[PDB]
Amino acid sequence: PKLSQDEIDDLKEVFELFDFWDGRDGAVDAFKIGDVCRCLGINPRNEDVFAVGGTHKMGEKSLPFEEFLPAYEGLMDCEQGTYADYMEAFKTFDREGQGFISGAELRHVLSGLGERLSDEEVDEIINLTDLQEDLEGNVKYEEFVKKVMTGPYPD
Amino acid sequence: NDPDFQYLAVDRKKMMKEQTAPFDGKKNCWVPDPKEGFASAEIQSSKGEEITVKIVSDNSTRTVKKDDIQQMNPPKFEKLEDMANMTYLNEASVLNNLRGRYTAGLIYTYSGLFCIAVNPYRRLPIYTDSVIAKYRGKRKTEIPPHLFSVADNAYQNMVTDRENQSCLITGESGAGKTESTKKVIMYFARVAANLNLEDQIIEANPVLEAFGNAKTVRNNNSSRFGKFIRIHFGPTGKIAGADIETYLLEKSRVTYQQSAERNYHIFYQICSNAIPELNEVMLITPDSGLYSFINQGCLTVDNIDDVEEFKLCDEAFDILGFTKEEKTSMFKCTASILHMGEMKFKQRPREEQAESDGTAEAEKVAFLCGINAGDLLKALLKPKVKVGTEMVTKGQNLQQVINSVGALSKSLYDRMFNWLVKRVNRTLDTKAKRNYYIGVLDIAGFEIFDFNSFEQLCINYTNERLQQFFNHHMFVLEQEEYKKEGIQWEFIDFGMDLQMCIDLIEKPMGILSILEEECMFPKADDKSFQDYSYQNHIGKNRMFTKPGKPTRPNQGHAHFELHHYAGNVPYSIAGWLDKNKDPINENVVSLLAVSKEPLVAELFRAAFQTISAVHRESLNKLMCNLRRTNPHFVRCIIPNLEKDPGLVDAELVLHQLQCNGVLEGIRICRKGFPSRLIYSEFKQRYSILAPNAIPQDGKTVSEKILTGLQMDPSEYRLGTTKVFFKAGVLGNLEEMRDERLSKIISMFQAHIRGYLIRKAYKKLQDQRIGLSVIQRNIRKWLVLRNWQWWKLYAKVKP
Amino acid sequence: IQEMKEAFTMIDQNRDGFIDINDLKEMFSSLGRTPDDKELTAMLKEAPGPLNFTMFLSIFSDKLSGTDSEETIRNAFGMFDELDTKKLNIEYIKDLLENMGDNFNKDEMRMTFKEAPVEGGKFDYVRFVAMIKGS
Ligand SMILES: [Ca+2]
Ligand SMILES: [Mg+2]
Repeated sequence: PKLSQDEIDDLKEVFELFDFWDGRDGAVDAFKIGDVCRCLGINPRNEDVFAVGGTHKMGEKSLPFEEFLPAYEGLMDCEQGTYADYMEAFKTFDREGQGFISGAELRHVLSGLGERLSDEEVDEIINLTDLQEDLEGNVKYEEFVKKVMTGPYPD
Repeated sequence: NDPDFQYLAVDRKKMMKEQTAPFDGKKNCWVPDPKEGFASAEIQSSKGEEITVKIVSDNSTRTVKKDDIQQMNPPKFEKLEDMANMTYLNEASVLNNLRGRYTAGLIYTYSGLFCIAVNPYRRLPIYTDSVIAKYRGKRKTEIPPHLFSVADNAYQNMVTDRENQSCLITGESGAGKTESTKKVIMYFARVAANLNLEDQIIEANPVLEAFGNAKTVRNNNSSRFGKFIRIHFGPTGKIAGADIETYLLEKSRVTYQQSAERNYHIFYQICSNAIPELNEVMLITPDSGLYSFINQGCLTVDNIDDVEEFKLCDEAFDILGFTKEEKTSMFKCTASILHMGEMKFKQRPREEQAESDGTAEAEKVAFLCGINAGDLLKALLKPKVKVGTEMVTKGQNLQQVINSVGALSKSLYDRMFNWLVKRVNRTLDTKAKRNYYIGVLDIAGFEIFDFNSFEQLCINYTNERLQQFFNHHMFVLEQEEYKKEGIQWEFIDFGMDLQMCIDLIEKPMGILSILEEECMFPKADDKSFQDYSYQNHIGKNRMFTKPGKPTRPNQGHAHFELHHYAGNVPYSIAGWLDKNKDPINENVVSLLAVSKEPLVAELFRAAFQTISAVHRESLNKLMCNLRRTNPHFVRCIIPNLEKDPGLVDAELVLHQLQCNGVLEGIRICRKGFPSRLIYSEFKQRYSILAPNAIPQDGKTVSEKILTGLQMDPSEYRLGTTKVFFKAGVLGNLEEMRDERLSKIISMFQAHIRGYLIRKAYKKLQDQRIGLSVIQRNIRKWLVLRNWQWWKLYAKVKP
Repeated sequence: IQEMKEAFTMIDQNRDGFIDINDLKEMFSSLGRTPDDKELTAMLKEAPGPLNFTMFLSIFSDKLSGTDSEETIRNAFGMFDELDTKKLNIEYIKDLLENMGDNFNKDEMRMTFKEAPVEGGKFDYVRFVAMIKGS
């Protein structure tokens, strides 16, 4: 809740770059103000962003950096999940209780519950982490939950 | 999950298949339906002590009060087995889970200790040796809700633990409570020899089922007495046989038939042409509408045709052990009553003393008893006393006598009953060896009517006393579970609240005593009595009130309201000091003692008191007995008033469950810490509420969760094996789970959205410089080709 | 530096060692009906006066200043064509040019795709980047 000048500098490049994709003009569509933070480092949610300006559809309202930065505050604080937070929830489907869950069950979780993702999106991540569904169609929700967390550029 | 449990538990499918509902716990709650008693709903806007609301199947916008609004148990606890496990615990919630299992063929449930059961109207597989083979030995918590459970568990009781067992079964005989009873022994046997008694007793049925069971306004057939079929056991759990006992049977139905109610069935089968060969001997005609002690209103009934039995009974007789010799005395004796009410007299003009006209009937009955027809009126009209030294004849007001006879009509019957029992108590006295037993009492339970009187106040009193008994039981049963868990402080005994109402009846200067008093003084005036009770109670007792607001249709205005567990009942003490007088003319006794017939002898062989007086004690006899027998229960319920399966007039169950004790046992349950849980099944179910504070034990994992969560000490109490929370607690816990998962998932979802993009970022940065190079030169080019100069160069290249 | 001195002589008709507003339409009309005065004169408005060779290749060199190689450009496309198909789908590249980056105006657009290789809905960029680079 008080970006460092490093941190702010970083907010620029992103914002700057994200405004070269809607059309240079120093404006970022309220719709991407969620994707912008994701690039900065915070994994806010749709509720979180809708409640800071965020438009549901693209091209409904554009934002200036002077307007943007403010919103980037509200999002920095938004409750970010944790390994336990996750594991634990993914654990309430593992009736077998051994770290496994139906390949389709998962798909259900990710795009049938809460803020449903998009099948393409579920695929993209499933494809990007090589969550190789094994033998009888089962995955270790543990390791799927540790990959996504460690981002796409590994330690 | 086998085809046997096919009708016991619902296939685990519909558990995983529940879908529609999410339990927007905050809104969807039960509402008071005038057509269905309690229908499902959802809220919108709360103003004050008023609420604007719409319904589910319907969409009716009702305006309900913040009180009439009841909480809804979450999808979780549905079609739930033992209902003392629900988080919310009210009527609707109770009502439903019963209608729910019912609306799914299920007809057995555990309401705490009480085992509930509903008549199916369709005999079903449900009872089989295979099933019996399964339960056989299994403790409560092992298999589904089922009458068989109560039994073995009762069996297990009497054998393992030493003492005797009792299994109180009740429920308007529109619930077929009897068949369930059959079962209790079928099972009390098919497992007592596998290391008939059943059938035998089913024949005697139409015997006692043509006596103590009559058409009382609300039931073509109602046992008007209380049986305690004790089934004893020897040194090694051996069925010694079967014995019975007859508790307070109302004699009253004898002299006072109301407008829609006439005596007992017998005279209706006797006067019916079941046997013209035996139709006359007693001196009576075939019509069932011309017998002063019978024509007050009703006669023959619909599906009853009142014949065959008078013939089949004739058989049940021979069958056991007693010639037609005594069997004959019966038929005839039964007639004596008939004519007895058909006797006429008169006193003098402005004088007090009666005289006859009906010496013929007097002669009739008399000989049908072996007494000088002139013997009766001598000890009957103006009788003979027996003070200290010399018996003085007592002038006879039409009063004392007119009733004195109503006393003979009955007094005889009562014995003529208690005897009949002792007999069938003999036939099966096929004694082997006796040490214990597992009796099964059934008594007409509580009664709240459109017009309540003396007969009512009593059955209830009984019940009022009975239900207590239970409370106390569930008290001690609780008092151990707590101490068996280490987690234990305490609360006074439950069966105490009921004392207030009980002592307002039994104890000295109390409703009963008074009446027991005024039935002596010869000035007894309904109002006079009314007067004394008030002066004696009202204004200073909170169980004795005054006729409140007319609740239902058009009530039968009365003098007061007694605060019963079931509720506050309106009792019209009108004509009480008139029905309760059970006087004794110490002559008729002797006179009837040894006339000429054997029975006539021993019976009377072997004052001016009261029914209640006997009631009071006989009751003790009953209660006292009970206070030494691990109690069991069974509450059958008549789904509906139209023997129509599936249907359920909730209303008719709420009143029933209100009179069962179930609802009160709940109230009793509500107070303490019901909903208990194994730390085992507690952590896994509620670990999500604080995932970050779990080291990653069980009696600990949970320890924490409650702690980090901010669980208010009031709310619960840790045992040692499990944890207890206040009724409605889990409700919160659920709802909490419900959002966190939901969220935690979203956070997880919104952590995927991050990834996906942190991914493309770079690909996205390189791509900028491209759109720029493309965008840049395509412009350059767009410039040159438009340049008039680039028209010259292109023009010629010599 | 060569294709200006080789076709140098013909850059003018009468050869006053310099230029002439009249020797302009001299070798202009020779091929096709010339333009209206303001064009012949304005076409001179660039080099603010008597044009010379170095002051000729200061306009004819001024323009092509910031253009990339036929490979750079080429490469700038395929960053979009990932399955190395050597082709952008028609709507994908129009969208690129017209709504993102430094957008093209409805006209800028029009000119850009008038004569642009496009069979079956697949803008062939490797060639279009020839239609450009005088390939
Ligand atoms: Ca914009
Ligand atoms: Mg020239």
